[PDB]
Amino acid sequence: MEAKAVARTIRIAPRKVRLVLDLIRGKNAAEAIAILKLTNKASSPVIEKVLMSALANAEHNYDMNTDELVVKEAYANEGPTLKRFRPQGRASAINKRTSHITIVVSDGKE
Amino acid sequence: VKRTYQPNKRKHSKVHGFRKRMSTKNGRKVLARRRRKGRKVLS
Amino acid sequence: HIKKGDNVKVIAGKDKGKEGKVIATLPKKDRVVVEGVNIMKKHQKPTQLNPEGGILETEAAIHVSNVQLLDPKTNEPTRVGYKFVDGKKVRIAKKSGEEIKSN
Amino acid sequence: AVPKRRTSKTRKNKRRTHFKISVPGMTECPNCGEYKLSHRVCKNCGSY
RNA sequence: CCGAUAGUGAACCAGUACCGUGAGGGAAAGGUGAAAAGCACCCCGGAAGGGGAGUGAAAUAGAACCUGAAACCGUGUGCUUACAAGUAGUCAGAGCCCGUUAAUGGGUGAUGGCGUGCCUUUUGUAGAAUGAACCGGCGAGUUACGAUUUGAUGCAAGGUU
RNA sequence: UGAGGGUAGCGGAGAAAUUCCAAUCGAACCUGGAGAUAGCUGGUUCUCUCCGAAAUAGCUUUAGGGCUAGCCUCAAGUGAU
RNA sequence: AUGGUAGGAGAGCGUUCUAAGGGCGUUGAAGCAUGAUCGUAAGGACAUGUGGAGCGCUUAGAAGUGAGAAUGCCGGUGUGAGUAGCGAAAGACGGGUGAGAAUCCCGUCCACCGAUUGACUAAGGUUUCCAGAGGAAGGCUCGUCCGCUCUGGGUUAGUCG
Repeated sequence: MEAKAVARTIRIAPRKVRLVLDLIRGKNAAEAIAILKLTNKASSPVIEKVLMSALANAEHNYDMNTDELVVKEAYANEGPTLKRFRPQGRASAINKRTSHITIVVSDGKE
Repeated sequence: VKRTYQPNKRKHSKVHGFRKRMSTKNGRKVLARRRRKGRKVLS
Repeated sequence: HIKKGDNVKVIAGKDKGKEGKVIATLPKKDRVVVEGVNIMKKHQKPTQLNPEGGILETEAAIHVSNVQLLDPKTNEPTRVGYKFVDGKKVRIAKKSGEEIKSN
Repeated sequence: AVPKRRTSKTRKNKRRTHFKISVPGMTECPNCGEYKLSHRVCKNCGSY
């Protein structure tokens, strides 16, 4: 039994979001939330909102108890990048990269 | 530093612009070329 | 070539063999609409002069070539022609004589 | 300033093995609230 | 016959964005309909999701309904694999598998020997000679019309168009 | 030092430097002749054939280029050559 | 008895049509992209995806025919680093507002320019001016401002120019 959520086109570059995504992988949902609360990184609040969305999915739509759930998968894919011309330097380009954050949570049973 | 192109409205209407181009024959040829190309602004 | 008050049989589509009355015509894209035929289920939002909204089971338009007039004499689908009676043009039924419609 | 050869995938990822985040502290909230930073009355639910 | 790097620069917002003081230069981007029927309705965070729902003959067919592919790149799983000096392959084999459009089939990944490009240009190069990731419009042999040399014939005392 | 004027490229302007004429100047910029010409450099691919040629004298308003001979492939022929 | 960047006469395939014949196809037919077959080829007949209405085979003819480089062009795509840099100057605390404040607003203190980083008038620019409210982008943050949206807008001369 697995619930998931994705957040699409989040405006943080994927290298910066995979760093904190490596912390919560394979842990329990409660201690995952605690790890996300005690890291000062720009993407801990985004990821925490996706994780709370997936736990809400599991409780509401599949009637899983939210105290047994572990974070089964957590990953970040590249979304579409936006190209900006930096005027501040000399006419060289800057891409705003964006990402897709997927979290899936489960009770380990079948 | 001071640049090329220091704008001026009267000068711009006086060296280019419709009545100056219609006043010579080569100027009328630029307006005929620009019509024939279908330009939105002739001058 | 059919009109607003007619009684038709549908000859192609999910409703097939069904009959009905045409109720609007939309001729510039050739789509009549027949009652009881090709029912959609529209997801209609809450409007300013409405409740929250229904599944709105109404008829959708059908292409005009999937529909054939019923011969008034034999109730078979038939094509139509035009007879010229006294400067007026009437539809005839191509297996019999006239078919009369005003509604 | 320039690289002569492009670096491969394997050399890039061998360089990134120390480039990661350490796990935080977590002295737990015994009175009330969420788990707070170690030796903190942290600003979100601190009951140290 | 153009079949849309197209008879067109432009079958879409085109001599338009934009660039240039001006003469002038000059793009990209095309693509339901089965029918919007375009996620009423309803439930958790703004965006975005998860559910149901649907005209849905089929939404990983959700505004990227011309669908729609590839490769580069990814990224998260795992099976096997960790005393060294390397044109990374090739020829000599423990663990793990298991077979289609079918029969020394199909394999996968560990060891001792041996080891220099489309390439180009050169007497000679593999660079300490040149030039270079992936994809592609997409990128290098007609006739006006002649000459000369290599199949079939009116058809051979013969040649007409 | 401001405003408004003027002088234009086979030309102008120059207390003269080959200096300046829109970030350009031993002769600006744009379009056209124009696919200029390039005895030089680089490129030249989906086939796979099979088998088979290799590479110097002589002349040169022009000599790291060219032409004819040599060394050639392929096809006929004569046929002891 | 049977090699050659230059050589002759060879059998073949991708696109198109004739000019045909014969097929696979709306109980599905593709093609195309992922599959064990054919192979020196180039090029085609049976498991996923696709759709959801388009292709092959045979023989012959015609070539926008004919796809690793040209410091090739680009619809173009994407890499190679958490690196360089973030463009002169003094801020601190309290309150407030908020989903969220080194950033926004109010306060107090401190500081800087002071022949000016002050106040007017030209040229030039053309709605940036003023209120509300969300800012999906914009700003080398956030919005919780304007230089996006709506209008609510807003420019008044006998004497100024």
